[PDB]
Amino acid sequence: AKSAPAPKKGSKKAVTKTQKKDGKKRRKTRKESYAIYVYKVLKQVHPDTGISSKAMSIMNSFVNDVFERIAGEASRLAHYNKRSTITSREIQTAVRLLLPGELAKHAVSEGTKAVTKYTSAK
Amino acid sequence: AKSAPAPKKGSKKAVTKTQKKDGKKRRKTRKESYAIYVYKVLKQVHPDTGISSKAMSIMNSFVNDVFERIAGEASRLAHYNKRSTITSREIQTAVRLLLPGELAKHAVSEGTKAVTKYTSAK
Amino acid sequence: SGRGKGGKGLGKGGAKRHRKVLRDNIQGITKPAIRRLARRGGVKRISGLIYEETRGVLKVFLENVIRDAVTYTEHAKRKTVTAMDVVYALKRQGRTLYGFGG
Amino acid sequence: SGRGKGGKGLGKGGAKRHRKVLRDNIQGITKPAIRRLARRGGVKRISGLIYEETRGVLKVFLENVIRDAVTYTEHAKRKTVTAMDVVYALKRQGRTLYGFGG
Amino acid sequence: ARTKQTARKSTGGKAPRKQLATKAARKSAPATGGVKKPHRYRPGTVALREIRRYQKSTELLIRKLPFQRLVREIAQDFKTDLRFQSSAVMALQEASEAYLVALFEDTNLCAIHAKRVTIMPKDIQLARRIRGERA
Amino acid sequence: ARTKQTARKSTGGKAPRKQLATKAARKSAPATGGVKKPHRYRPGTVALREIRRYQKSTELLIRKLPFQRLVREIAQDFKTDLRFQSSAVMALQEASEAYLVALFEDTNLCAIHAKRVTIMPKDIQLARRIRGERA
Amino acid sequence: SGRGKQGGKTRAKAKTRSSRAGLQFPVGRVHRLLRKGNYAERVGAGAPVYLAAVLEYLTAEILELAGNAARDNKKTRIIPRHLQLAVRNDEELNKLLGRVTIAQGGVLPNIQSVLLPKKTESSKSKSK
Amino acid sequence: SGRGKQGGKTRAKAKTRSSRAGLQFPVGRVHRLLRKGNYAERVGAGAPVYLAAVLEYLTAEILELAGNAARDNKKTRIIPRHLQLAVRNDEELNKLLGRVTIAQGGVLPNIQSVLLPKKTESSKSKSK
DNA sequence: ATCAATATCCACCTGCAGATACTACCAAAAGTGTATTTGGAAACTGCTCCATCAAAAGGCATGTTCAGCTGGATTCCAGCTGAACATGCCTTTTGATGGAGCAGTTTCCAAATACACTTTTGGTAGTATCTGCAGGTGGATATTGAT
DNA sequence: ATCAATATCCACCTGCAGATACTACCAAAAGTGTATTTGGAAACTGCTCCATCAAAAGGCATGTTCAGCTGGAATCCAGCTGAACATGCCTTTTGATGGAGCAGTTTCCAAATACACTTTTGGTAGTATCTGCAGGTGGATATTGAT
Ligand SMILES: [Cl-]
Ligand SMILES: [Cl-]
Ligand SMILES: [Cl-]
Ligand SMILES: [Cl-]
Ligand SMILES: [Mn+2]
Ligand SMILES: [Mn+2]
Ligand SMILES: [Mn+2]
Ligand SMILES: [Mn+2]
Ligand SMILES: [Mn+2]
Ligand SMILES: [Mn+2]
Ligand SMILES: [Mn+2]
Ligand SMILES: [Mn+2]
Ligand SMILES: [Mn+2]
Ligand SMILES: [Mn+2]
Ligand SMILES: [Mn+2]
Ligand SMILES: [Mn+2]
Ligand SMILES: [Mn+2]
Ligand SMILES: [Mn+2]
Repeated sequence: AKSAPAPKKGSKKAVTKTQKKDGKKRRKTRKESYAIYVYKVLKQVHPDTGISSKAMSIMNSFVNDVFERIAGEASRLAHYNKRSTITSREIQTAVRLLLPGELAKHAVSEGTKAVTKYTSAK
Repeated sequence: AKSAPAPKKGSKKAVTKTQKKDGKKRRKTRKESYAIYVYKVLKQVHPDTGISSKAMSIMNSFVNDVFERIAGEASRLAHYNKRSTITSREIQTAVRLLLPGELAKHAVSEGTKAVTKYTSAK
Repeated sequence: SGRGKGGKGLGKGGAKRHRKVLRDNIQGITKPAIRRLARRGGVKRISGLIYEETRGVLKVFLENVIRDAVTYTEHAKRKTVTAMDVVYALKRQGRTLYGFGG
Repeated sequence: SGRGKGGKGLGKGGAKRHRKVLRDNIQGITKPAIRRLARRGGVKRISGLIYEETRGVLKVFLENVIRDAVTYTEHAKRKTVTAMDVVYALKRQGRTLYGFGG
Repeated sequence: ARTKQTARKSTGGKAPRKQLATKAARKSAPATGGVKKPHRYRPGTVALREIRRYQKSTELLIRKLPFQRLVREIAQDFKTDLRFQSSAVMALQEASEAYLVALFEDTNLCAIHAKRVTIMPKDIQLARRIRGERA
Repeated sequence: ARTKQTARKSTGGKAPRKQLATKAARKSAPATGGVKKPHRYRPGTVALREIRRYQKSTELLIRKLPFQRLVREIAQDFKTDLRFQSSAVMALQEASEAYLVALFEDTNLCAIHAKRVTIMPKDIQLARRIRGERA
Repeated sequence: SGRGKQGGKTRAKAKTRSSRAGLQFPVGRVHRLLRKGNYAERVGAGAPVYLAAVLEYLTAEILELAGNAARDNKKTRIIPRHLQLAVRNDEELNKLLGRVTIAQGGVLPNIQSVLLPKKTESSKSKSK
Repeated sequence: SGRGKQGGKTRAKAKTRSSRAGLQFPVGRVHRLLRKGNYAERVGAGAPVYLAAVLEYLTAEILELAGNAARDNKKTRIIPRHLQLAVRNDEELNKLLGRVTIAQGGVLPNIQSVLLPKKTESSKSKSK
């Protein structure tokens, strides 16, 4: 019917008062991860292969590390050129600077293909 | 019907003149540096010593480099702590992480002194 | 269950709080352990003076990472060193570690 | 006129006469320049095979730095490689150079 | 000959030329001729077996509690009253062991460069100096 | 007690002397053939003199034009028709020479580690592998 | 045109930018993280799309090789060891991750040649 | 004689922030650079003062040492060589600039002992 | 020890690349006034997980013996590499002209940001039940090493 | 090469920590709609500085001769360091409990952002004088290396 406005925002567990089902101890702040996406990709490439939680923690670190490396390089690129906007062009150049040979080549191809598709809609 | 108000040794006058802009601001894209401040400090430590242009450029690179490292470290510190503000506390901690032992102690002592003075300042 | 004191850390009174003096724990890094690390490193023969040398190098390595991790801990006003404090310290020393968050 | 085999006369060994446009280039980094670099590096005696080895290493270094500098040049839509393009390339390769940021 | 009858001469008779081969050293036969027997692998054989074993596995090689006390001791010297998340200690141990293993790989290259198979403190020192950890 | 013995005029380094002939003789070999043990520094003496000379100066050691050519050639492989600011080329030369000099210092430590005073390709290779350039 | 009112949904409503870009990785999240990290004052619409596509691509590459390592070791579940074998045995990923440690990864089996036994190990004149 | 808030007379740039901080380095410029560097959403007022002070202090440390080097070399003008000598002979500056190249700086005089005349024997008593 | 052959250093001298002092001009850098927004410290406390205890036991550390074979020291000498020369190739300089193209300025619009709603979704929590593989056994096959 | 002592391989198996499976809830995440602002691409072009010549002038690379002294091969052997063993302890494991302290939720103002307006200043430009020190000359004297 209606949720907003306030208060509550960040509810769960206040003193006691509970109807049924014991759960949600003063809402934990959500810690996001790439796990569901890493899992989706894994199934595309190796349909019957699973991954342990420790290996998934490694994959999450890998994605976050590359994200930060590419974004940092793009940031520097934009500043060096006195631009206040990071566009797909800064991402592309950051990718060429950061990735070794064949990886950068295939990464640039996939990135370009994705932007072209994205802009082909609407 | 003219008497050649101006000879042919360059260019003539265009009606009225400019008391600004066109005066000399075009190729004036300001390129700032720490040269005049580095010069002032050299005088306080070695009143009778000069510094070559090449050496001054090394100094400008030095100050720019340390600024970037300290600011970058302060940036990550604030991000890690989910703070949108870089305060003197982040600068201090960044200094402690970046500078070797004794250099850090004196840098911290100088930083703390400037902020105190500045504070107790009109 | 939420009673005690704190301030200077932890403690009780009716005889209950530990913490014996820690010293010489670098000797806990044993000859067999160092031999195993050297083996994974592909080393087949080891001089007798290698063990104390390795302890000295590990101590420096640990002092450096821990110094930065604790600096992150203190800046955050915490009294507990987190895995994240270690990961960030490792990263800033160019020893990026995956598997522990971040 | 063949003449000589090394010494006086004319046309004898050591008589080339062109200037690049596809020739030395990496071979243009001479044995004497490499020896000088080594001397500044504190080297007293040099193997005959060091010269070609050094050229190979120097070419890899330049390929790496120039590749990134040109990447910055192209991103800027420029046709001229600037000192800053080189300074930025050097910095990201962990070889920060001071003196050229004017 | 001697024209008589004996069948002595030659055929093993005359003198010796037959009563050959080694005398002992089979399984024991204590009559003297081959020392003892307990089995021993040669120096280096087990070391190579351990390299193969440890390069195939991933488990930490330093004992956990002893490493944890070293971490606490060092930290304590920097700042008193610290507590540690247990994963903070495991992170330090994972990093420390990977650092040491990689350094032993560089150290081994240095020993080998000097025509040795035995690593020595100077090999560690040379690797750390080239790495820039020392000079 | 005399004046003779010498009577070696007052000045003049001329050999032909006070009577015809005026060659370029002095005190060496006015003929054409030998010399009588000319001067020679021992192997290593001049190398050491050069190390001291070059460690005291800061001038670039590779010739400018040949270096510029190398740079342009390498760059042409990544993008044709480029121009270079003069300071771009100088920045590359300052960086390249500093890199090579520091590498030779490491290479030298590797040669000495192997009990040699002569640097060899395997010393450069070891240094680059430990640095993580080859590795 | 001029506020007023609108009707109908063809653009998407239920269409994510990820589906629109043909991606599995989240374009929306990548866009938000780029803005939250203070990389620039502005972030164009195509930047998170390109970046998500690249992250997805690298993830696929490492998982492809890692699943191969798990298969080679007769395992169906990828563990840290398999990620480390995938990375260190691949020239390009090894370089990209040259200063990264994968926890519980171990190292690649590798014994220097000179350390292996031989010459039947029996001097030259029958001795030691 | 009254007014209020002081927001009146001397409405001009009274004192620069650097002057108020007792600094020679430009606090306002440092503030502006922090803001345009995208280091964080906001920048507190004391941050550029603390940072300007650190930058000035480090500059003074190196200029002091390079000036001493120029003086030891019989010169009154600091050139790159003197900055290099100053940094490399200083343990802490050397470490801070461990991965920095000072153009036209050269290297420190240093010959490995084993290379000195007569087989191997450092010797020397002048500077050794 | 003697002393020639050179290298190396100090005192001085001077042209000049390069630093310096003075004036002129201006966009933007910077500071001040005031009005609004808001990050994040306090204060209070839910709820995780860190420190610590307990007890048992076996994996693994320690300490020792024995000797295989490695490192260290020595000796010898083939031949590589340094030193010294004689040429003479080709870099260096400097002087000076085209013109590439960096870089300054004016337009102008595609796309970014800001704001208000609404639907969607990943993460967290409670509960239960599978499933891949570590760890163990037992026998067969391979590796190592003595003869 | 034969034989034996052990390691190593693999099939087979079972326990179970970790993995995986549905139901439930929701606060932030994400998308759609409109409106408003603006970063920077496009076109033009001024003038900085890069590329090419021209062209001597000689610093310096290259080829050659000779042999000093280095690298490394060949030997010997003291004793380090690996292998195997007995012993027994302390790490690991399993289970538990207090409570330190990390972190969720709301309040609240010091301090930051947002702007308009005035003032101040560092950078660009000319034009012009000054000066530290590089490079050169003498001549002393230190170093090297043969006798
Ligand atoms: Cl974009
Ligand atoms: Cl602040
Ligand atoms: Cl040693
Ligand atoms: Cl070699
Ligand atoms: Mn202590
Ligand atoms: Mn708030
Ligand atoms: Mn015991
Ligand atoms: Mn013996
Ligand atoms: Mn040996
Ligand atoms: Mn044009
Ligand atoms: Mn869902
Ligand atoms: Mn198994
Ligand atoms: Mn605009
Ligand atoms: Mn000979
Ligand atoms: Mn030798
Ligand atoms: Mn409490
Ligand atoms: Mn001014
Ligand atoms: Mn001079």
